[PDB]
Amino acid sequence: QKVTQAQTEISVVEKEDVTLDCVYETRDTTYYLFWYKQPPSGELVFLIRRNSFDEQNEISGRYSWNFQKSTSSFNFTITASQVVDSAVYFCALSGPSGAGSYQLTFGKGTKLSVIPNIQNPDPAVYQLRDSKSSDKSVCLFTDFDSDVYITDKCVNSAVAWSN
Amino acid sequence: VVVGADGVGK
Amino acid sequence: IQRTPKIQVYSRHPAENGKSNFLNCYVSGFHPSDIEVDLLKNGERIEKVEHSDLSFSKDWSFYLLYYTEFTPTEKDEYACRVNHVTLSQPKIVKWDRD
Amino acid sequence: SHSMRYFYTSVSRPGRGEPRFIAVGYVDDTQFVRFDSDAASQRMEPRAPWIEQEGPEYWDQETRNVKAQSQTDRVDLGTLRGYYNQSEDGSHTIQIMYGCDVGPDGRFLRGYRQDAYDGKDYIALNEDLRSWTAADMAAQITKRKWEAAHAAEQQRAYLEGRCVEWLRRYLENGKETLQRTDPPKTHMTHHPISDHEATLRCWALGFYPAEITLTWQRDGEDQTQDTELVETRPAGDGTFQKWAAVVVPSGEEQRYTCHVQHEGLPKPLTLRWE
Amino acid sequence: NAGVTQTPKFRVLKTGQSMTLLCAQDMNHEYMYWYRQDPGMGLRLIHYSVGEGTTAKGEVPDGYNVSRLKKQNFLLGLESAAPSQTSVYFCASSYGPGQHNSPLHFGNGTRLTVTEDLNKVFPPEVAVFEPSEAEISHTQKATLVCLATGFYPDHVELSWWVNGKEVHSGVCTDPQPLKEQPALNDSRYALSSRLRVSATFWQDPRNHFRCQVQFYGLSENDEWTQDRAKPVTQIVSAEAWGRA
Repeated sequence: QKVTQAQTEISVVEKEDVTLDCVYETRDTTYYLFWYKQPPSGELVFLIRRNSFDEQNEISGRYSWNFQKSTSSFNFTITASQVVDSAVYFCALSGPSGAGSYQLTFGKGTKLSVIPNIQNPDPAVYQLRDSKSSDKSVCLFTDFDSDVYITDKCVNSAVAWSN
Repeated sequence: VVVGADGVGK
Repeated sequence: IQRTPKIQVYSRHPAENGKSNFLNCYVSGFHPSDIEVDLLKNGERIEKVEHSDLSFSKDWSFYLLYYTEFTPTEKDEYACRVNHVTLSQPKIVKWDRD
Repeated sequence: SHSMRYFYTSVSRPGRGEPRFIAVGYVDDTQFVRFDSDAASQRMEPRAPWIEQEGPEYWDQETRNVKAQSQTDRVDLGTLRGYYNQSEDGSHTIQIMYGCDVGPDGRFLRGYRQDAYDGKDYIALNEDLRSWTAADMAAQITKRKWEAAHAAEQQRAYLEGRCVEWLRRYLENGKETLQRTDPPKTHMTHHPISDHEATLRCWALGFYPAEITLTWQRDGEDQTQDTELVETRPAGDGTFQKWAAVVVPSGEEQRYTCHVQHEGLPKPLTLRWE
Repeated sequence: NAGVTQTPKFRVLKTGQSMTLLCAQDMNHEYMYWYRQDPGMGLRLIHYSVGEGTTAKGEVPDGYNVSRLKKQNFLLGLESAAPSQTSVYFCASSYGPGQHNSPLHFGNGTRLTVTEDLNKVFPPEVAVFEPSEAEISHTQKATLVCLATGFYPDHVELSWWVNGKEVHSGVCTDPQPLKEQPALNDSRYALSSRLRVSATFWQDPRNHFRCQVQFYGLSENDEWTQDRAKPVTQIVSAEAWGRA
């Protein structure tokens, strides 16, 4: 019993399609496959369960799951990527144990990074003075040396400061 | 062979 | 649904005195499972007796086969003692050769 | 035509912890596998020559799947005890019968799945394998959640799929035992019951399968008045036996003739005392 | 039904100290699990329990122990805390044999750090930065930036408070606190957040903006004999008024 999510990290343009690959491997004849979403926040969100027997294709909004029993894979495709789809997605496989109790093994997970397409590309850098002592200040990049630090862009703005 | 254990029980 | 067991006591092959046969006791059409079954040789409990696995007919009523590798004698009497919830006391059935 | 059947039996032991679970598998009228939760092996075990050839991955799969079911049956004993509002301190029996049939062409004919609580019908999968039939209100609850979960799709997948795949495999693997029809070894015994009466007993021994028809005729005409058949009993060697007795007037034994019908026999037999 | 609750949210430990992670579920589940999420590895099972009374070793049981006292509660014990055990821990439950196809229900996860020395534990220095005139003139919007620096462990909750009431509209807080010294393993962290409001709203001097950083550090029972202030679970803040 083994589950492999080929891709470590996968970034994609906003409103482009993306397929999260999951290849599983078990001798079990009756088993259950799962997909979980983990947004940056940290919670593990149950998406779908597939029974070993049921049909391959299912469409649930922008989410769609192809279950190829013969290739022994269960791939999850997100059409028209929303920035909120940015998360670590997990693939799992449940089969009976020696005790007669279904336990499940997880993949290592795939990280999806939905970069917003720059429909309005006016990159601007603004300087912001500290509320108290004006000597210390910070820089802010919009619309896109170890003593200097720059934060990972969140949505689009990144923060830069030096002492 | 046997049928897989019932998903949802009685 | 408490069903009282039907008991048949018989041998595998046509009994010929002094020829190692098999004595069979077939308990059938009973419920629930929990049942006590002894093969008696002149009222004496035969030690090594083996029984088939617990199956049931398509009316949900159980059936078991209790057997031992016995050699029939002219004067020796064999029987089957079956106790069950449905019975107020164990029901012994004598082995007829016909 | 041929058939495969599994028979699960699950009985609660309130006071003596875990309920006992027993499972047995049949091809036609031949047992080939069994599992007992009380047996120390804790493994599905072979009960026919032609299944022993199956590798350890087979015996692990069978074991893991049939154990998983026992654990479900264990909780379902609790559930139904709740549904019927029954005593905590009461032994209760959930039996499950399921399996498939193949025709002479080796193609699926129909599948079965039936549950019983204390040896009375509880719920049954209908012939279309997409709908259930509840016996009472308790089972009507089970029916609903099994309809909502689409549990029927699981059962159908097995019965139309891996049931017939492995039934075919078995019927081939051990065709020498399973497709072989042993015809009945017949004789007739005389038992005087008075000085103006007697009992003719028509025997049939060592036949497979168990399906047989013993019928008494007097002077050509069917005669069932004073006839006495007994339940088809197992020989305990794979084969079966059954006798039909009739009470006849003294010195009229020739008139009465016993007729044996069996798949193993090409032409049906006719016996008569001398 | 609540689901799978689990405590605490955050916690720091001295190497060798003890603690018990606490988890309970109100869904009357038979199975209960204790997982371990780390960068590079997946969800690794520490210990599980298939019903009240019994437990069982998972993939990485070494250094942990569990108590399935009653059905609801599954406990995770760290007798001797090791730097290794610095991870994110999730409690989980499954219905049990009654429903074999049941998925795992997870808790909101515990973030544990285990340092050699607790003198490496610092609270944040928070500071709010006033929006750019260039931004207001160019965009007709004002972006306040808040900055917490040199805190350890990375256990913080940043919130924006406008006129004494918390706001969520127009806020962007970094998901990951970044290391001020990536090269070091015991590196002190920094977190930034922006609050975008209308230029009208910023330049009104009746509007009071406060950035709030809840820091999870030492408890009062932890011994402290260092010259600086004890780094206990506190709330560091920074404010700024509007201005035309």
